[PDB]
Parts: sequence; C-alpha cells; structure tokens
Amino acid sequence: MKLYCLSGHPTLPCNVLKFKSTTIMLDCGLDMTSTLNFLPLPKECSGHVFVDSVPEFCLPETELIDLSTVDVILISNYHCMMALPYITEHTGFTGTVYATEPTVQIGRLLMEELVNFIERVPLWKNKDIQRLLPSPLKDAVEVSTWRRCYTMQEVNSALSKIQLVGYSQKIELFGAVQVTPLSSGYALGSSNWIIQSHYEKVSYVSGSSLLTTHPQPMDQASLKNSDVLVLTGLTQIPTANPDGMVGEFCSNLALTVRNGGNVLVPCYPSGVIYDLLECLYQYIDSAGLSSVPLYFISPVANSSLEFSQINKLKHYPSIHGDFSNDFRQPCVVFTGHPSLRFGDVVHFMELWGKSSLNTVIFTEPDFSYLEALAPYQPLAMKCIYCPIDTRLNFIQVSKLLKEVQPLHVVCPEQYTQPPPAQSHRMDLMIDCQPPAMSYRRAEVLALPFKR
Amino acid sequence: DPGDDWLVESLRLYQDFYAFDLSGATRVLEWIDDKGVFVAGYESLKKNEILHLKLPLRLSVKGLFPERDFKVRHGGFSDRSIFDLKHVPHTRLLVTSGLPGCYLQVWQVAEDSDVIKAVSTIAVHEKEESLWPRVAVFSTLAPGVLHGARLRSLQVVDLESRKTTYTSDVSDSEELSSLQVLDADTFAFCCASGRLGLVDTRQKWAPLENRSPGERWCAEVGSWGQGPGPSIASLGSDGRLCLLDPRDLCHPVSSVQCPVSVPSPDPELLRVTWAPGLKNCLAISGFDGTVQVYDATSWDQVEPLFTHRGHIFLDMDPAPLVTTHTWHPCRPRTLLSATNDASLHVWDWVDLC
Amino acid sequence: MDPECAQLLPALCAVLVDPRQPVADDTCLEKLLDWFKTVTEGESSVVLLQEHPCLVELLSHVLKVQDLSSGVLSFSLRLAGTFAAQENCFQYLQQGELLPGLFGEPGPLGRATWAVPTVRSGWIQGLRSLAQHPSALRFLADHGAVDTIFSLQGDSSLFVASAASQLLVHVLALSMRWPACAQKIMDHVEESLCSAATPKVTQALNVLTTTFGRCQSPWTEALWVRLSPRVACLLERDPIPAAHSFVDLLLCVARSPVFSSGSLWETVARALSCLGPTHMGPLALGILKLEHCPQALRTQAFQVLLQPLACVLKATVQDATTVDTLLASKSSCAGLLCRTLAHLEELQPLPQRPSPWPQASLLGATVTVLRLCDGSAAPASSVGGHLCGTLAGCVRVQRAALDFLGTLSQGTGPQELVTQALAVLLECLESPGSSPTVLKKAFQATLRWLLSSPDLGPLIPQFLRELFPVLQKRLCHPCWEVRDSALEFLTQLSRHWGGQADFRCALLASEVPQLALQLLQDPESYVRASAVTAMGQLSSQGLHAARQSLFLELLHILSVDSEGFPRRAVMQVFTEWLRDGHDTEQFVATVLQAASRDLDWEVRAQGLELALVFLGQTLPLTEALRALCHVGLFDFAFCALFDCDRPVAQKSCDLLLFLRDKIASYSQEPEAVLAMLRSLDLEGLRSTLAESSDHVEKSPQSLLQDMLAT
Amino acid sequence: MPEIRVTPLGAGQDVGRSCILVSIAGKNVMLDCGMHMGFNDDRRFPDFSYITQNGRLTDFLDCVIISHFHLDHCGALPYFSEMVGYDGPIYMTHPTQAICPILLEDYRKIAVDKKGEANFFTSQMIKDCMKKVVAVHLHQTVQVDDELEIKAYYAGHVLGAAMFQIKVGSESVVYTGDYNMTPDRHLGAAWIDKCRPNLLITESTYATTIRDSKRCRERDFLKKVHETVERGGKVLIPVFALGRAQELCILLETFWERMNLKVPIYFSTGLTEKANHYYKLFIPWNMFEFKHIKAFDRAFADNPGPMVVFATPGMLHAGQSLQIFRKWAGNEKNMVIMPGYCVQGTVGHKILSGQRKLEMEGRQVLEVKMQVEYMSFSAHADAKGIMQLVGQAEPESVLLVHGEAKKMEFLKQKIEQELRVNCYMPANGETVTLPT
Ligand SMILES: [Zn+2]
Repeated sequence: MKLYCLSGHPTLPCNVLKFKSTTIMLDCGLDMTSTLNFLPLPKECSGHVFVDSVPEFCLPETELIDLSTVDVILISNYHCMMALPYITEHTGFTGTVYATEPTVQIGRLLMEELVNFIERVPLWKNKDIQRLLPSPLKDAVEVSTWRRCYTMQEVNSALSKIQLVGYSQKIELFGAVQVTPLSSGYALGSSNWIIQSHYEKVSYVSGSSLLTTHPQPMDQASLKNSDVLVLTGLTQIPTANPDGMVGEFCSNLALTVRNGGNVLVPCYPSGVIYDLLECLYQYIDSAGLSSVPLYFISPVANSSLEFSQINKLKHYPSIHGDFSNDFRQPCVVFTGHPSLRFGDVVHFMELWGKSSLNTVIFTEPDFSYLEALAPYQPLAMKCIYCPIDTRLNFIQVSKLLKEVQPLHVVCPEQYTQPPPAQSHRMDLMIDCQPPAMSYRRAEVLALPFKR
Repeated sequence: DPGDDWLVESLRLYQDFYAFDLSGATRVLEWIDDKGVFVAGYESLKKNEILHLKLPLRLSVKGLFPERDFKVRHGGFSDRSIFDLKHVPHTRLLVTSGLPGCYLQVWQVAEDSDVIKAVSTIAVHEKEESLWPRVAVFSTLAPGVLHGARLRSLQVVDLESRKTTYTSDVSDSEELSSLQVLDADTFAFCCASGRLGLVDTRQKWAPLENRSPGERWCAEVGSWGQGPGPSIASLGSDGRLCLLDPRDLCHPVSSVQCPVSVPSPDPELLRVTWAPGLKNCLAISGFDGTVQVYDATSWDQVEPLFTHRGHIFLDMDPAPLVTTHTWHPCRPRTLLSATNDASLHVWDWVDLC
Repeated sequence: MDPECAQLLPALCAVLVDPRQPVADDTCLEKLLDWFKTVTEGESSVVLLQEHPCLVELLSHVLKVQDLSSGVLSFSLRLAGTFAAQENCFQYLQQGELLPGLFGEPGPLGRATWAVPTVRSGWIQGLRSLAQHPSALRFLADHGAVDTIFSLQGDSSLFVASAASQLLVHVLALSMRWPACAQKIMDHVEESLCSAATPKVTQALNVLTTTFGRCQSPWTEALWVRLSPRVACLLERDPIPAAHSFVDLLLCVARSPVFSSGSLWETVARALSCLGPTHMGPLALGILKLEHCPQALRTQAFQVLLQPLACVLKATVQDATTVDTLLASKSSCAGLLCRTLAHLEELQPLPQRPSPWPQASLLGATVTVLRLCDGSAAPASSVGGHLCGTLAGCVRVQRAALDFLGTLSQGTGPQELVTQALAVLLECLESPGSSPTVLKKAFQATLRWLLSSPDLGPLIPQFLRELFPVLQKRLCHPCWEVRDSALEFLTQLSRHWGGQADFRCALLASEVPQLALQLLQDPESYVRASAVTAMGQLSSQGLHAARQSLFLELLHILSVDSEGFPRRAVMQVFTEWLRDGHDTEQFVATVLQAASRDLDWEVRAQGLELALVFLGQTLPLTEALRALCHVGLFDFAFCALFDCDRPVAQKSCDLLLFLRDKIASYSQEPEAVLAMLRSLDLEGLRSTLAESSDHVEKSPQSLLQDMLAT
Repeated sequence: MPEIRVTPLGAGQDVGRSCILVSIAGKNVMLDCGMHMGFNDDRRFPDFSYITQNGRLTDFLDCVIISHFHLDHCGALPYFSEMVGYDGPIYMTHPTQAICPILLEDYRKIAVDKKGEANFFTSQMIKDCMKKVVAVHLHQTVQVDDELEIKAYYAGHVLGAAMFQIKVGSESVVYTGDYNMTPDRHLGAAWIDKCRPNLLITESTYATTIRDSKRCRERDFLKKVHETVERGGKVLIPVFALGRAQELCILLETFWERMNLKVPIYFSTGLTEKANHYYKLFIPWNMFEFKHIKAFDRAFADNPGPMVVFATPGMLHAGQSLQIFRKWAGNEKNMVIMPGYCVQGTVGHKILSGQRKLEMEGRQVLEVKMQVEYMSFSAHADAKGIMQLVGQAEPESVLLVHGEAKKMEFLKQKIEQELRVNCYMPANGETVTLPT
C-alpha cells in the first residue's frame, strides 16, 4: 500500500513498497554521479570547485524508514546492485535477497573491478561552506548521508546472501504474497517483477528493451491484469536511435584509426561492451577495416569473456606486463572506469591527451561527458559523444501502457513532464489514461486502492 | 555416412532408381493400366486417401522427358482402412475392402475433376469381421466380382443387379490366406495352413487341391497358357518356399529354403510373385528391409539372383519391412516396393546374367 | 504468307484441336497470333481462306468438339477476331453460321467456360478486334451482345472489366460517326451515373473519361452539355462517389478549348471547395497545369495547394480541414505533406506556373519542415509543438523536402537564400540518425545548390572547410550506400570545380584524398568501382596525396579482381586518360594486353574504344602502323572479330571499317594488310552482326516447326 | 472495420511472372515483383497500370518485399524502381542483395544481344535500385512506417530465400516463397511458430506431384556424367552465372574425391571464392576450396580427352555455350545436360523437344548427334510439404497463387476437408477479400 522512494535518480532507483505486513525493497541503487565532483586517482578544475579527497558514493535514503525492518530486496539487473554492501552490512538487515544467475555473476565482476580500482590505488561538505563554495560544488544535494568505498569482505558477505531464481519461477512469503520475476530483454538476464496477493496484484517494470532478440525478449504479455504499475528506467537521452549511434561510433572509430592515431573507449568491463563489440565486429567485416589490434584492458576481463561465451580482442589484466610488448599503433583501447575518476584510463588520457590525431569516444548514457571531462582541459584530443541507450523510449511506453492499461501508474518526477532542456517537445512524457502519479526523494506516497 | 557408399554401390547395381516419400503408409498396389498406379493409406485412427498417381514419364518411354516423378491423378477419402483393391477391365470402377466394414465399397473414377466418388456398396453376410475377406474382379463379358473370407463365403456375383450367381456353399470354417483370379473359367486360392486349391466355376465347386501334410503359406500361380513348367509358388513364415506344377499338383516339384536372415515376424506381410515378362523368374518379399528375386529352372538353399536393400540406408530404427511389392507388366526387370515408413521405391536391376 | 508455312498450317490445325495432345503453350499461342496479325494486316483475308481452306475447319471445331481447353478457345476467338476485320472476309466467315455462333450461345458463352478469366478476355479482345465496319455494328446491335458487355462490366477481374469498358468506348466511337447502339450505350451510362454504389458510378465515370479527351467531334460537346447535370449533382453524397474517377473526368474534360463554349468552371470551383483533403491536391495541380482558366479559379487553386505549408510555417517561430488533418495522426500528416511537396515540385519547372511565384516563403517553409523533421525547430503554439512531435524522425517527409529543396535551385535570387539552404543541408548531412536514402538525397541537393550561385566568392571557402570534415566522416559509414554516395558527390564536385584555387586549397588541406585512395580495397564491388572513378577524376586534375604509382594500383585492379564493375570502371578511366592527351606506346600495349583476356563483354568493348581513340591519335604512315602493330591491335582485333557475343564483334567490325577507310584513303607494306582487311567481307559481316540475335529463332517458320514438333 | 485484400498481378496459372499486392487495413504492400522471359516487349514485366491509377507509387505503397533472387521474383525490380518510379524501401535478405546485381546484369547482356531494350534498364538503374534496398537478418523484426512490422524466417530452396511475416497489430499475413521441407544435403528446411496468421499466401506449383528424394536425382546425374566420362567424350552443362553451377560443382567435387578421378572440371568465371562471404552466411543460414575446378578459356576447349565444362550464357542462349555446343555437335560421345527449364525462343527449347537439325546463321544448318538430358535439381515443396507447413503454421485461411488453376480442384478440397478451414484460389487479377 504505502510507498517510500529512497532515491531520485531515474535509472538507479530505490523503491520501498510497504504492504499490510510485508515490506519489499526494490533495486538498491548507487549514484556514482556525485563521484564526478572529485579529482582523479593518479581545487579549481577549469574554474569549478572540486573536493580533492577519496572518491565517494551517494548512498540512498535510509533515515526515512528503518533499514532493519525491511523484509525482502529484489534486484532487476547488475546496474542496480553496486550499493548492496552498505545496505546489507552497515545497518543490520536480516532478510533475504533474490536475483538471477547472470545478474549476480556480472554484479560480482563489476564489484570486483570497483574494489580493485579503489584498493590498488593507495573539507567542503559543510552547509555554509558549500552554500558559499563555487558552482557546481554547491549544486550537489544531500551531502550528509554519503559513504566511503566498501571493502572486499563486504562484497563476499553480500554475495553470500543472494539467492538465485530461474526465469518465471514463483516464491511465497509469510502472508500469501507471491512474487515472480519475468525477463525483460534489457541485459543478459534482466527481470521485471510481479507482486501478486489475494486482491492487490502489482507489476514493476524496470529498464526493459524491445531491440535485438538474442537475450530473452520482454514478456509484454504476462503483465496484463495489473492494478498498480510502478515504472522506472526509461531512456536517458530523449531523441536517438541506437542503430544511428552505433553507426556514429563505428564511423568516428574508423575515421580516427585510418588517420594514424589511437582510439580510447571508456566503458564498463561488462554490459554495453557486448553490443559495442558485436557491432564493431560486424563493421570490421563490413567496411574492410582490419589489421588493427583491439586491446581490452580490465582486471576482470578473463571471467567476463568466458561468461560472454557461456582472435582479435586481446584481453589483459592491466597495462604493466604483456602490454608494452604487443602495444602497436594505431589501437582501440577499451578500458577505464567510464566516470574517468579512477583507473588506467587516467594514465592513457595523460599520455594521449596532448596530440590531435587521437580520440576518446564516450558511450555511457549515465555519466555526462562534459563535467566528467572538465578536470582534464586543456585537451587537444577530439572528444565525442555517442550515447547507446537501448531502453524504452516514450512511444513504446505509451504503446505498452495501451496494451496493458492497469488502473493507476506511478512514476518518478521526470516522467510526467518533458526534459528540462526540451520543453517544446511535449510528447516526451507519460501520456497514459488515466494520468499517472509521481513522487520524489523521501516522498511518502499512498495509493489507497483498498477495495 | 553410409549413404554415399551405398549410392556408389548402386551406381553399379541398378539401372533406374526412384525413391518417392508418400504421404501415408500404403499396403495395396494395383495398376489401372501402364500409365498410373493406385495406392491407399491403411492407418486406423485417421482417414485414408485413396490416390491414383501418374507413372513417371521416363519409365514408359518407347523422348527425354522433363519430369521424373509421380503426379496425383485422382483423390478420394475414406474412413475404413483399405486392405485390398482391384480394377474392372475397360471400366472406371474400383471394388475395395478393408477393416472395418461389412461391405465392399465400389468407387467411380471422376472424369472432369481430380476427385473419386464412392458410388455403391456390396453387402455380405460377414459376421466375423476380425478377418477381412479377399476380393477380386473378373475379366469377363459381364464384370464378375468373386470374393469371400471363408470357402463358404467365396462367391461370384455380378456388378449391377446384386444377383448372386455362384457360391461354394461348403461347410468349412477356414479363413484362407490367398486368392487369385486366373481366367474366366477357373481360379485358385490357398488357405492359411498351406492348403492350395484350383477351383472351377462352370460346374459345382470342384476342389482340385494339393493337401498340406501355423506359419502362413502365401501362394501365387505362374503363367497361364504356356504349356509345361511348374508355375505355383507358395512361401511360409520359416523361409520355406515351394513350387508345384499345375497339371499334377499332388507331387511337389521344388521345395527349398530361401536363405532369409530371419523367419518373418508376421506372416501377414509375406508375398511372392512371378515375372510376367521373363520365364521362371520369381520374386519373394516380406521378411526384412530387403526384397529378393530368383530364377527357378536353375535348381533341378540357393543363392538370391538379386537383393534390394534400399529402405535400410536412405531412411536403423525398428524394422522397416516391405509391406508389399509389385512387378511391372512391360519393363522386364523393374519392381515397385512400398514400406511401412511412408516410402515407395521403383527400381530396375542390371542384366548381370 | 510465305512458301514455307504452307507445308505446316494443316499439321498445326490438326495438332491444335486434338484432345489427347499436351495442353498447348501460351507464349507460343500469343506469338502465333502476333504473326497471324502481321500476315492478315497487310493484305486481303479471303484469299488466305481460299488458298489454305483449313483454318475454317478449326473455327468450326470451336463449336463442335465441346471439350476444348480453356486457353485455346481464347486463341481461336482472337484469331476469328483478327481475321473477321474486312468486309469480304466478314461475310466469307459467316457462310455456315460461324461468327454468330462463335460469339453467341453456340460458342463459349454457353459452355462451362464462363468462369475462367482467359476466355472472357479472349472474347472481349476478339469482339474489339472485329468491330470496325458497319456490318460489325449490325451484328453487335441485332443479335444482342451489348447487354453481355454490361454484365461483364461488373466483373471481378480488372483485366476483363477494363477491356470491357474500352470495348464500350470503341463501339460508341464507331457507331456515332442518335442510332440505336450509341443510344443504348449512353442511356445505360446515364442510368448508371444515378446509382448509390461505388462500382456502377466508377465504371460509368471511366467510360466517360475514356470517351472525352480521346475524340474531339462536335457531338461530344452536346454530349457533355447533356451529361453535366448528373456529374454536377454527384457532389452531394456524404461519401462522395469514389472521388477519384470524378477528379480524373473533370481534369480530362477541362483540357479542351472546345468545352469552353461555361458551366464546367463552376463545377470545378465547387469541387475544389468540397472534395476531401486527398483528391483536392491532384485536382488543384491539374488545374494549375492548364493554359486557359479564369484567374480567380487559378488563384483559389494555388491557395488550396499552398494551404498545408502555410499552416506549417504559421505555428513555428520564424484553415480547418488542413489543420485537422495535420493534427489527426502521423500517417495523415505525413501523407499530406509528402503529397503537397511532390505537387509543388512538379508545378515549378513549367512556364505556366503562377506569376509571381513565391521563392522566399516557399524556401522558408521547406527549411522549417526539414528542421521540424530533424528536431531543431522552435514551436510557437500547441499545434506547432504537436506537429514537431508527429514529425520527429519521419523519413518520407524528409525525402520529399530534400527533393523539393533540391528543385528550388534554378530560381535565381539573393545570397540569403543560398546561405539558408546550404546551412540547413549541412546540418542535415552531419546528424547521427540520418538514414542512407536521406543522405543520398541530401548530397544531391547540396551539389545542386552549390553549383547554382552567382573566383569562388566570399562565402564558399568557409563552407568547403566546414563540409569536408563531414564528407570525411561519411566516407566510412557502415553502409556501402553512403560510401558510394559520398564518392560520387566528390567526383561531381571535383569535375565541376577542378581548376579553382580555393577548392583545390580546401581539398588538399584536408584528408579526403588519402581516404578515397584507401577505399580502392573496400570489399563491396560498387564502392570499389566508385572509388576507382573518383581517383581517376581527382588524378586527371593533379590532386594526389608522381601519379605513376597510382596507375599500377588501378592496373592491378584490372588484372586480378573477382568482380566486373571495377574492371570496366578502370577501363573507362584509362580511355579517359588517353582521350585527355595525358610513354604512350607501352601504356596502350599493356592495357590491350590486360583487356585481351577478360571474360566480360563490357571490358573488351571499352578496350576496342580505347584502340579507336589511340588510332585517331595516330593518323609518314609507316611509323604510325609500326606503333599500331607494336602495341598489338591486330591480335585483339582479329580475335575479338570471330567472337561469341554480338556487341563485341559489332564494335570490332566498326573499328576494322574505320581502319580500312583511312588506310585505303592513304594508299611491312600497308598494301598487303589492306588486302587482308579487304579479304573478309566487312560489309556482309556488319550486315549479319547488326541483326537481332533471334533472326533465326523468332522466325514464325521456326515457331510453327516448334509447335508441331511437340 | 478493416478487410485483408489480396490482388495477384500477372501470376496465377502464369507461373512465369509473379506479383502479389496485399492490402491490410491502411497499408498496401507488394510481394515478389517478377519478370517473364520469352517475350520481347513490355508484356514481360507485369501490368503496373492497376496500381498507378492514383498518386505515384511512392505514396501508395509502403514497402516492396523480395522473397529470393530468382529472375522470376526480382527480375522487374529495376524497371519498377526507376522507370515507373518508386522511391522507398525494398526489404531483401543479405545474400539476395549480394546476388541480384549479377543475375540482372547477365539478363541485361542477354536482352542487349537480342535487341530488346525498348523499355529496359541499364547498369546505372540497377545500381540506383540496389541503393534503396534495406537488408534484414533472419528472425530480425523490423518496424516499417511505425505501424507495419515485418519479420523474416528461413525457408530454403536457394541460398537466400525467406518466408516473410507482415504484422499490423490485429492482422498479419505470411508470405511463403519457394520453400522446402525435406532436409536435403544442401541448405535445410523451413520453420515457423504457430503465429496463426489471418492468411498464408503459399504456392501451388507442385501441389499434385509426388517428387522423388534428391538422392536418386544426384545418383542419376552422377551416373550419366561418370558413364559419359569413362567412355571418352565430353559433357556440357549450360548454366547461368549463379544458381545451379555452385551446387553441381560441390556435388562433382564430393563425388570425384570419393572415387579419386582426375578429369578436369571447368567453371569460367571463378567468383565462388567470394562465395566465402555468403557461404559464411550459411552459418547464419578454407572451408572448401577446389582441387579439380580450374578456370576456363576458348583455347583448350577443343583438344581431345574426357572433360566437363560449365559455360555461362544461360539456357543455351547466345554466347559461350552456343559456340561450344556448336563445335561439339558432330560427335556421338559428347552430351549436354540442361539443369533448368528452357523457355520458348532458344536453342534449348528447340532441342529439348524433338528437333535435332538446327539452323545456324544465314541459311546454314547444324546437325545434332550428342546425347541430350534434362535434370531438374529445383527443390520446391509439394503436397506433403504444403500440408505439413500449413499444419505447422495453424493458419486461419490459405491462398494459392504462383500455381495453376485445375490442380486446386483437389488441393483445396483436401485442405478444407482436412482442416475445416476455408481456402481460396484467385485467378490473374481476382481480388480476394476477407474480413478480420
Ligand atoms: Zn525460387
């Protein structure tokens, strides 16, 4: 019945549904965008106030509802679990957490990569000191509930408690409140959820897709009959078509390589990189471009590719080692943490960031490349933006809302109004009948459909 | 894969070879003429599509024809599993029978369409329907159905006026295993125990029979109007074949054992035929995925002059047996064999000797 | 006929009617009927039945065998038709009750063949084939056939229905030059025009459309005077009667000064006012394409044409049914805008277009719709925003607008327009989210806009240095369509602006040449061919990135390449270089040596053309022939002469003729080789080779031999 | 509210051509724009006058759909896309898009030989018609016009065929090209899940023929070739550029390896190595490169000794095979084998029925003594295949174009009395309408 919203970021939610007795949690998410404010891990960065300290991560709200009394914590995909250590350790939570197999495997990979990038590498958060600090340091929000980086022990202790669930299985609880996950074609093993009961069935979509069918496609059918449809994770960019942006990616890559420079690609070790590499292989075989080495450099590459299974791409654990032997020129180096706050990508940038034949190519729809790049200027390396977001646009949202049509719909604040930049494109909003309801951080919502 | 190896063997063995894959398993063959053949499924739980199929243009050349495959000439449906069929000379009328049904259907072939209509039924006093009767037509001035399941049921009735013209009226309760129209004055049969018999019609039932002193003996009489030459073949479920003479039927002529790989599991799928184009050449079939052909006069356990095994390689699974074989009345050495796994092959063999 | 088919005609007449033969072909029967027309169109027809009195036996069989095939009845019927077209024959074919039988109930009309469309079509075609002289009108009237045609002009076989309507029109146009036949026809027509169904009024309007506009006798004038009330009253049903043959009838009546003798234009105005926003466009354009019209009418026509673009330009920072349609859905808006832009595109290059003709407002509307489709518009009301929505990422509107804005390029005007157009075209060239067809259209439009401005001006070099990065990003798109488009655009540009300082500076400054040079090894053959032509062109100007080591590259593509397109493109480039006057002996030698063993029919032809160019450049004839023999033209010529293809032998015969002309006009010793070139009858040779490749297989004698062989 | 309409143009007992105009609720679609050889004027291409009686085709239609690459399903594409005018998408598959230009160029050569270019395309038009093509991947589902979603399948019978599905939400059509069900040793067989479409526009070319398995076909081909080789005397196989030539090459290679022969096998234009790419595509749909298959030339096509020869002017049209067979005619040992259906108006259709005394250029005359053989390697489905596929799709109706009109008198009755679902049979123009 009741609903607390312990985070506001659209792609990385945290939704606490509260029934009569059961209290389910959804998608414990980490907001790494705050990390964009600090310095790299090798002041007035181009005129912006940056807190040179250890990188930090914004934890969601916790004070709103006691985090021990929560009952169950589901998980939709790997992007929405990087904040699991804190929530399962620092407060005394005791319940269980369900997920899928590839979800937990890839979450393991990403957690290990992050703790490696924080461990291998060995003052302004006050109220008035920030409200007087230069922008966009003061532009931050809720600078009190932040937390430092977790440790590997917490990673393993959290992976201890996660229970694997196959596709479309069914689970019960104390009350007769069944729950069930259904694939949603987003990633290798995404899952929207259903929380059915005696008389108050609820659905919960989170970041689905209708493009390439090699994963298990979205089951838009099994979501009918719903009564209250919580919805999250639409596209992060308003207007683009992933095929166009993949064409742009390949075109810029081939333009830079054929010129005589090098190409840098920040990206997660697992995730978008599968789509990127499949389309780039298609290109290499399509436009005849070859005889270039694709070095992939991530300390978690081996398990990543072995799981992509269950000789062009050369995967390494780091740079110090076999790299200074095979490192030809040109090259296409997929590496780094995409936020450019920590990792070998800092070394690669500082090495290449002075010439004008090289090129960085952003592909992450989450991290805004402008501020993420600002601490490096002056930069003679031609930067580019090329988001690849295969999530639900608004047309497909309206179409699926028609094809299901539940009683109500609950959404974040940013979905009942056009984006703040484009207010004239008044199609980008949830035009569902009847009109939907909204919330924000720490908003106590209540849809009393008690009948 | 053994297939290509068997194909390179066939390159030397056969002359022509066509391997069609029918819709349903057939167990009945009879030419309307040398331009087409009749078939009919025998499955029990579903309908059965009697089909009339045009022979490939290549086989009956006397140019170089574009097509080399069966064409569907006429279709028809039924609900009973057909187990026998014939053709009346000069007519478009097929008398049939099958399980179940205590009545011989009579189908008329259409003219301006590709369908087949059931036009009449022949009613029988058949109380025991677990044994299906034999059927046959006559090549007479008046089309004479001759049929029956038991000797007392062997009767001659005409086509139209249902007038039962002749019957054995014997007392026996025996269910024979073979019947044959020989000529417009006499015919023959063989019991399910080996009791052959040459019977006449212009007089009362006059059984001239060789006595058999429960493996079923399927029989067939050879060429009529030739003179000498023992021309009665009959084979049992043990691989025991026997040839006897028409004019002195009491004394056996050539009783031997064909070197079959196994005594047939069901003697209901056993068959023997004669070569209507050559002399004393006889074919046997029904024990395994093969078919055998011998010559007789060179015996006075022998070797098989020709063995065909096509149904074992192209299609390992439970034994696919030849459910029926059939000669061709014009081409000297072509056979047509139908298998229980929805296949039908038409093949000639090299004149090795 | 001929002294050969006589020996075959009775055999054919016997094998056609036989029932047990194979069903005769269709190609053979149609070509047989074509030959029969070629025979019995130049001479009499009764002589052909007094000299070979066996075809009449077939025509008799048509109504005697009662079991022919649906597909030879048609042949014999159309044969009777094409024969019974002369008076003497039209009666020589009735002695025995044959023609009344052939088409009447004693024919296929009474059998169970009036269910297969081939027989209906043959019947109608035969009737139309005979009905030319008044005896045919007597037959068509008295015995009664016109009611059969009225029955067939409702059929479900568009071939049959259309042939029937054309037959009605031909019967009327024969008769009325009111007799009973034309009277009955027009009575039925004017009766049908009063029904409340679609097929009746549609067929009636089609008969009228084919009647008017086709024949211009004064009786058609009175016919229209009589029929105008019904047409003019059609425009009152709520579902207007099919609303398309209506527009076609109005627009076809209007194009005759004869019908200017004043109640039509009122109907045209009422139509422009009432017809729906799907046919109003075609009518408006067909009116505006007319020389003569009251100027108020053409004013309203141009107004109801421009309405949608004006409404679009209204509600974007820079009238009921149009705005309703635009806000209806995406399909309606896209169709309306596509149709309007296509209309305005066709209307322009005509000299009868309205004067004045807005060039600035139109250009602004096109640029605004193109920006709306892109996504960089600036709405100014709720309808503007919803339109920006319903046009976001459309493709048909973008194709249409690009083609339009490419057509508004020969209208000379101020530099502001050229700057606006090139700005929007460059913003459309560099956009992730541009399909390849949009990019091809935009390259064509940009080229046509660049080449139509008042040594390259004060504003171009900046645009060239803005363009070449985009043309560089396009030379690597993951779709060979766009690579080829950009390569041919570079070729067109560098051919029109080759000798200009600013263009060559801006080109050699950037990185286009080396990319084009690397594209000579792209997998897809079309991209390789286009890159080869582009490099040849860029080379003949002197814009490399010596040309010698380019030559070899191209030569290699000629020697060992899988496909054929690169080979003929290379040969074209070589012919170009040599005709240009741009070391020559070995050049021609190696090119003929690399072309004398190619398995195409185009490469050998281009090699012969190159030989012709070199010959022209040669002709002191002794040194000339010494060079022409060291290159080795004799081998190529005499080996391609007796070839297995027609075009190559033809071109070689042309070359040998040219050479013999010149060498005999000037006259080893050239005398012996001239005697050799005279030895073969190049005249009879070219006569044989200039033939069609079926001068032995199309011959109706071979057709008859074929049809009787089976 | 809506009705599904289907209008055949050209096709229907006129198997030569092919064109089917589907009309779903508000969307027109054209399937299988086809040619027709044999004729020599605008009668060959279909009658596009029952479409153009409106605005231009760019506004009427939504998307052409080309099943496969045979010149009877894509031959009139450059004429329909450039001359008549159509600026839109033409959804093919990948190998079809890669093969079509070659076939169209070969037929352009043929029709330029015969002086038959009144209304006939040129290489530039073929290029401008291939630039509009928008390839699809198997089981990939594309979204045309935001409301017409189409999706391919796998059928077989050629390297690149397909079975398209067109969906407009409530309705859908399933067009099946030349499909196949027997998993022969070349490509495979079809597949489709039970979409229960509103229609299924199949073909009925072989509806009443029981066809033999390809084993006996290949066996008889090998028998004739081997018997004519061992005896002394050459074989000649006239083949177009693509199509049969590659398959006969693979078969001869695999058999001459199994039996260790040495005689040379020739194929003139050796672009089969490029075939690598789309033979690569066979894993979606080095690995084998030939030991005996050399290249060709006019030089040693005349010296004695057993030999096989693949030439490429077509069905003994003008060109190479005509000259070769001209030189090889007067010899009882040689033979010719036509792996196709020779249409009227060529030497192949004069030899393949009767006549053996040809007529060369002028009053000349050619004799024929060599053996002649006709071997159909085409692989269409038949009665068993048609019925198995209809069962495998569970369609709410069935339509029969690209086939004759009398065989339906039993095919339709069988389908009805077997599935109690209605079946139709339009003629060459009869609109078949059905309500949703
Ligand atoms: Zn095909």
